[PDB]
Amino acid sequence: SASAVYVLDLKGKVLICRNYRGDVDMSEVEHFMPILMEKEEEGMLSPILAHGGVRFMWIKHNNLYLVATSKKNACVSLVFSFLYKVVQVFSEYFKELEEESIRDNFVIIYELLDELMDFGYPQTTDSKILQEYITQEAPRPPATVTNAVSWRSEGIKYRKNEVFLDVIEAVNLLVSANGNVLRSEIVGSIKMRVFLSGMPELRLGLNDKVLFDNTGRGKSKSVELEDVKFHQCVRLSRFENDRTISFIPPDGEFELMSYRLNTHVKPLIWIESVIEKHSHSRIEYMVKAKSQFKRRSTANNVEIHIPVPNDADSPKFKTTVGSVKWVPENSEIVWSVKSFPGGKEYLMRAHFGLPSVEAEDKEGKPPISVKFEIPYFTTSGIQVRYLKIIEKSGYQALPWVRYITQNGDYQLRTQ
Amino acid sequence: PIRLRELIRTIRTARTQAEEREMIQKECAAIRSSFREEDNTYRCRNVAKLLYMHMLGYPAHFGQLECLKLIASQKFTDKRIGYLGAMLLLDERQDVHLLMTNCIKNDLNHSTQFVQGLALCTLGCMGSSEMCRDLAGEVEKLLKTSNSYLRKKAALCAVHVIRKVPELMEMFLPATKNLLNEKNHGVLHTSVVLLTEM
Amino acid sequence: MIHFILLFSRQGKLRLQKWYITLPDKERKKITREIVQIILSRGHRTSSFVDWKELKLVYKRYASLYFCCAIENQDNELLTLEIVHRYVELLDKYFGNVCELDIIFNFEKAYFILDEFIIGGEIQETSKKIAVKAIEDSDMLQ
Amino acid sequence: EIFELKAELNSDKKEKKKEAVKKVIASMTVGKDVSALFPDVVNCMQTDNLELKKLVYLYLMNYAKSQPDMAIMAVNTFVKDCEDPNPLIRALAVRTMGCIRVDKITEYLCEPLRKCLKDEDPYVRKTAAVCVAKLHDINAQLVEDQGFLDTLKDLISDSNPMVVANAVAALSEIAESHPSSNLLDLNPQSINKLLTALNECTEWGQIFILDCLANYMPKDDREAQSICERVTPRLSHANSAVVLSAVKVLMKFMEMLSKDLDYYGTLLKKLAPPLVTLLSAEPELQYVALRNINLIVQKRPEILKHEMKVFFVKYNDPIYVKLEKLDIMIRLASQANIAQVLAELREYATEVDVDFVRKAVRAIGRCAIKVEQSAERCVSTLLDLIQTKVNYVVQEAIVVIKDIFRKYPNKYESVIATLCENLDSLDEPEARAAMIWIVGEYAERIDNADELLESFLEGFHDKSTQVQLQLLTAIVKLFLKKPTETQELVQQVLSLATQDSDNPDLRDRGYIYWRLLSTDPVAAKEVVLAEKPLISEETDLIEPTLLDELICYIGTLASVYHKPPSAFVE
Amino acid sequence: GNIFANLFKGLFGKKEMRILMVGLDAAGKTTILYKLKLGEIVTTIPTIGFNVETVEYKNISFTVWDVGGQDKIRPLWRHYFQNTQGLIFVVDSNDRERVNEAREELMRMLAEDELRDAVLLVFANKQDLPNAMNAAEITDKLGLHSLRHRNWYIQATCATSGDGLYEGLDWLSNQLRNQK
Amino acid sequence: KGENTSLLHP
Amino acid sequence: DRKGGSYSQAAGSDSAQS
Ligand SMILES: Nc1nc2c(ncn2[C@@H]2O[C@H](COP(=O)(O)OP(=O)(O)OP(=O)(O)O)[C@@H](O)[C@H]2O)c(=O)[nH]1
Ligand SMILES: [Mg+2]
Repeated sequence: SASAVYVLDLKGKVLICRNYRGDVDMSEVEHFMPILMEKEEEGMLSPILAHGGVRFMWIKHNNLYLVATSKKNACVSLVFSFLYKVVQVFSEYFKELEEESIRDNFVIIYELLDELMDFGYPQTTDSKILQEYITQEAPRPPATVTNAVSWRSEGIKYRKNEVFLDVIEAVNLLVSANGNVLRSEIVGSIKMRVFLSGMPELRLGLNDKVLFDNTGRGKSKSVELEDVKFHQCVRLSRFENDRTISFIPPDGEFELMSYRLNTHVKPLIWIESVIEKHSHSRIEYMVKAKSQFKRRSTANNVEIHIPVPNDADSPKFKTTVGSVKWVPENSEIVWSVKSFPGGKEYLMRAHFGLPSVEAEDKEGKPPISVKFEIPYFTTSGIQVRYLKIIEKSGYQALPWVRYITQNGDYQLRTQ
Repeated sequence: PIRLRELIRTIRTARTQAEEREMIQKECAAIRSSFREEDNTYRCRNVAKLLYMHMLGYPAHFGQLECLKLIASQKFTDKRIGYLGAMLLLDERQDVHLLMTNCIKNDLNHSTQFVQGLALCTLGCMGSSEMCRDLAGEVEKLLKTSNSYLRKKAALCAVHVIRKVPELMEMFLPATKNLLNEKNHGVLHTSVVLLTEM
Repeated sequence: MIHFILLFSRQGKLRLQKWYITLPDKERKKITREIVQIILSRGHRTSSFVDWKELKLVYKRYASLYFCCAIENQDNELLTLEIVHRYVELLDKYFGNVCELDIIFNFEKAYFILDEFIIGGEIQETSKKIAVKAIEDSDMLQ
Repeated sequence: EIFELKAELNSDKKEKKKEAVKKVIASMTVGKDVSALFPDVVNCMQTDNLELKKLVYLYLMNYAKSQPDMAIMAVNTFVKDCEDPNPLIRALAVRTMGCIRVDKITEYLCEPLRKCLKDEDPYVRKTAAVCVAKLHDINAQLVEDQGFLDTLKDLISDSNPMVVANAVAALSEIAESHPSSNLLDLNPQSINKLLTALNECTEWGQIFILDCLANYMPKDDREAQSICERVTPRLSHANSAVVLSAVKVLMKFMEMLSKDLDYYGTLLKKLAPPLVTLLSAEPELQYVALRNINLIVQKRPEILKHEMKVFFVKYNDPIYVKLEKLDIMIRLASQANIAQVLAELREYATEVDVDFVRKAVRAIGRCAIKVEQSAERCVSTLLDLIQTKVNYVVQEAIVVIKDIFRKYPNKYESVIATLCENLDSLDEPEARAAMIWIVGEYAERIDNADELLESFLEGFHDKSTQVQLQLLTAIVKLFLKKPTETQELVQQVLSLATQDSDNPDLRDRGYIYWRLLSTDPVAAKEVVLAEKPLISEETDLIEPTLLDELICYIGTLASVYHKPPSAFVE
Repeated sequence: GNIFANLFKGLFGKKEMRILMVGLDAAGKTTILYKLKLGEIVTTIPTIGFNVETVEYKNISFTVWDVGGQDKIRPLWRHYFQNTQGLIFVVDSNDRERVNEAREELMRMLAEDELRDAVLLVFANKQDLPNAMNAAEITDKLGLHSLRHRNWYIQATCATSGDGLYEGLDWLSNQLRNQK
Repeated sequence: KGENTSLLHP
Repeated sequence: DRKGGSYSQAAGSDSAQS
């Protein structure tokens, strides 16, 4: 229940503001910057600010803080969801999130803000629906918003019905400094870019453990996702009733389902780090990486970031496979590898000097994270059964999907 | 050899605080890499960049030995850069000015007037409890000189020594005797200040 | 004597800094931030005199970049303002139409001029032409 | 500038009028007071172009409060635009009518509001409901006189399910500001109708639909079971706000649910995956999710018994997120995950955040105090932190040791020797007082207690009131226990705190101690050095009345602040 | 790449080399450095800081950084150990009391991993009175034979006379440079 | 801008 | 081709489930 949502800037200048209820004066935004500065200087800065009896919730954007001032005890979750929807709409409409587009599309920005929500209650949130009624370069509102199916616009015609799926896998491993993995969770991502004619209703079917158990086929490799979140077009009633994933696919790229379950398997890459740091004399980087993934799978664009000393200089790298580059801005050496086949063993030997004068304050031990991304690999073993594409007119669809495995929160605790 | 002006222009071109910090870190890494090889040709530009970074709020712990090395050099620009580094990043609590006592003593008898004046100014600005003890005799020797441009510097050094070491004022009682007839305004002002401090 | 003299811009950027008192780096940074906040949070009719930490915090900026001084409570307040005006005039004469851009580029020259003018917080060059001639001679050395 | 803009606006050229409107909008957005040109733009208001009409309406809304007198020349234009055939124009006019903060403007807009109340367009219906809600908020008496409550109530049982959700939200907002007289509560048929339209409502309408159920109180297990079954599919929604609303509704319904029935067990089982999914939301929503979990933790702590790995603070997690994770781990700490908690605290103690380090130390101390099975592990962790050579870490370890000694000092005699020489030169009052109290109460395993207290007696008269009191108590305890080596120390302490101590409470304590010493030294052992009872630790759990109230208020600003809804609003 | 320029530079001499000045205070280190650089016995005050100079011999510019043996300057010897390729030790054969202190300082300096590739260079200082030890007694007292992986050579040099400095310089050049 | 302006305007 | 796994054809449903 934010009184007014405004877009700020890095210098504190409000790029654009639009009051929704009028219960909060527009002058409260000026005091938001000093409050944020005081909180940052004292560590008390929070996204949800509080200017007396009015709370100015702000979200750190790419170039400006999306401050949404509120007066009463409005739904914080609802305000956050509205801000996220507005950010997504802006990203869809404007490819750049900076001050360049804030002052360049104000004429359409004001109309979009007015149409998005009224009296603090959001009304329009579909990017396609908003673009079909508000454009930067007006007819009556589309019937899709008024109709029940607000995620699949009717009347779409395409020469061919091709849908591109993406089996995105996020391998997050939390290995402590003792060598034991604490947080090992893999979050699935079923994103499909449906581009066909009409408004077909997708009939999702995969090798789900729950579905296999219900159908009596709970003996093969079935993916048991601890948390599965359906898309907006996905009907929750069918999923709750018999796990039937029946919903109208969106027009374009959309996230239908997102699996999320813990992983009890060994990490795809086993990295052993050695720190032979002398007392203000030299430093040793005994980094050894072992590929625990299948040999048939190669990790493309693997970048194992090893945090080097903050004041370290004149470093020498003695590695075997993969180029190592030290970035002064990042204050660490990333073990960049173009192609890393499964089972590969890369050994590195860092050697650099240190300044004679010791540091005045400690800098901490940031965890070592890798940027491995091996596609065409299904670590979870979940196999899609079929995709029920049904249209009233009747057409033969040719859906496509690719399985991509990448490294997410694969951070290794430093010694 | 990145010039100080180029570093200033690059810093002014940066907008984000994180971007400015990253640029400063890259510049400091480049400066440390240049210093680690014992570079002496472009030492002035590196010293200027390090001083700008320290004034901007960047760490300069690794850039302490370079200033000491440049102080004991022979180039006038290098000597000035070393003196500026010692005055800015060098303090009593730093503990890196202890080795600078020998350099100050060597430069105390330097024939050049700019070098001696710069050394006296640095000693006055960064006066230490132990530095004045080993430099009290040198300050009193220059207090009896007839150099108008150096009389003020000697008086300032004596005043700084007295303020840091009140027990050393006994050696300045006969040095300032019969010094009220100085024609130069600066020398007379320095003598009056020394008398008031005593 | 002047404990610390720093030239700071209106936006908060510091163009000069010269402290004659040995303080910790974190403590010095905190003191500078507090001084900037006090100056940045002060009006134009405050007399340009602030008694902060028992120090005569005299702030008087003739342009967007302001200057601050910290002297003990043992001398008159007008002397600090006169010294600041004399130093500004000497810097303008040495440079010529001194601007904010030239100050950042001429930080080393400004520091050298300040060192040749005042050392240890006390006035070292009472005259205006002798100091300029000495600075020019030192610069011509190389 | 201003004159040129006025001349351009007072012209008959459409391109010039559009350019003038764009310039005025840019000036207003840049921070230019364009309210003085509002009367000039009043004449150039009725325009066929939709882009110019929107800009004129925005200028009037932003220049309505500034120039209420000049806003009287727009009622006719609003009335004319309220009958525009284009639904977008009608919706814009309805939004502008409710957005104008004019007391005399809404009075003449009652007829347009009544006309647009029965709009066939779902967008028109939503706009009319929003305008009615805005009018009721601005003037509740005007809304009641216009009789918009009946129209708002009937909008729920109609088509346009997004329009129905908008009307339901408007009715709830009107009742939210209402004094509760003549509430819009509905019977179970209304709840069933809302649930049927819940699956067809949009993401924004889902929150509005779920908000109505938060106020309704189920009275039957079958009704509660049906509500839980209907809300179960809401947990599989990508919307974080919708998921939070469904979780809050389920928690509210669980108050009347029967634990014997399997519905509660199924709801608890299906809630854990939802909590895990919510814990991995965006950093802005991470704090809200942590606050919601903490609020619901005190209600059903067994729901997240096995949810401990996700409570770990990530390396890139924010300071607020790390603090929320630490608080969740402290509230969810158990003997099963005691080793994991200890490892996380040790790992969390190596960070560079002083506040984070202090929070981790406090959480470790709370875990050690709450669970006595990890008392040895907590003592070892505190000793390791002290040996780590950290001033803040050393102070935190000293405070933890002092707290444990007062709580579990039966087996705390093995750390007195280690803590006797532990860089006691720290002058922190919290650590100094804790060390003094530990030495005084545990002055049995240390043979140099008098020697250690001698160093702290140099500035006893000017150390602190609490520090001076602690030192006096320690000296009195040492004299009562071993007065042979502290006979002169007790007299010196009494003289310093009785003659050189000007504190009223400290002086009274010193006088009382001197009187007790001079009256009966034997009785001082049973009076001063007595066996204190068990220390009643302050319970961190909220009151049951506040917990029940906080269950209904889920997702609001009060949940994040952990304050009652009436204690945070102005 | 091409190394024609490097070969041309090396044909006429390009190698410079480095050296360090360490030892007990008043052990002739400053006098030895002055003799190596200038060639005269120049009287100097105690080395409160350090002396930096360069010596050119045999087409090699071996810079020598004299460091005093004072307590306030002994811990400062680690600052000059950075970017240092050589080290010269000045012993006090006439200072029996300071011999143990010099030996302890040399052992502490040699117990650093940073100073590992530098060969031992001990100069038999105080070679002007009969109380000065020989080239074997000083080495035996200092335990130069127990320094594993260290190339130490015993050379006797008198500050007043200047004899033996050439032999020590030749030994240092042979230890550092292994060319024709 | 305001930075190129003379400090004293002389 | 494309990095991250080549696109593969998908069926309409589980033909073995009737
Ligand atoms: N007369 C005489 N003195 C010698 C001889 N060899 C070494 N010395 C001593 O070496 C000292 C040389 O002092 P410096 O020139 O200052 O150099 P240093 O040896 O590093 O002494 P410090 O500067 O105090 O560290 C003299 O004080 C002498 O006492 C010698 O052969 N004859
Ligand atoms: Mg010497």
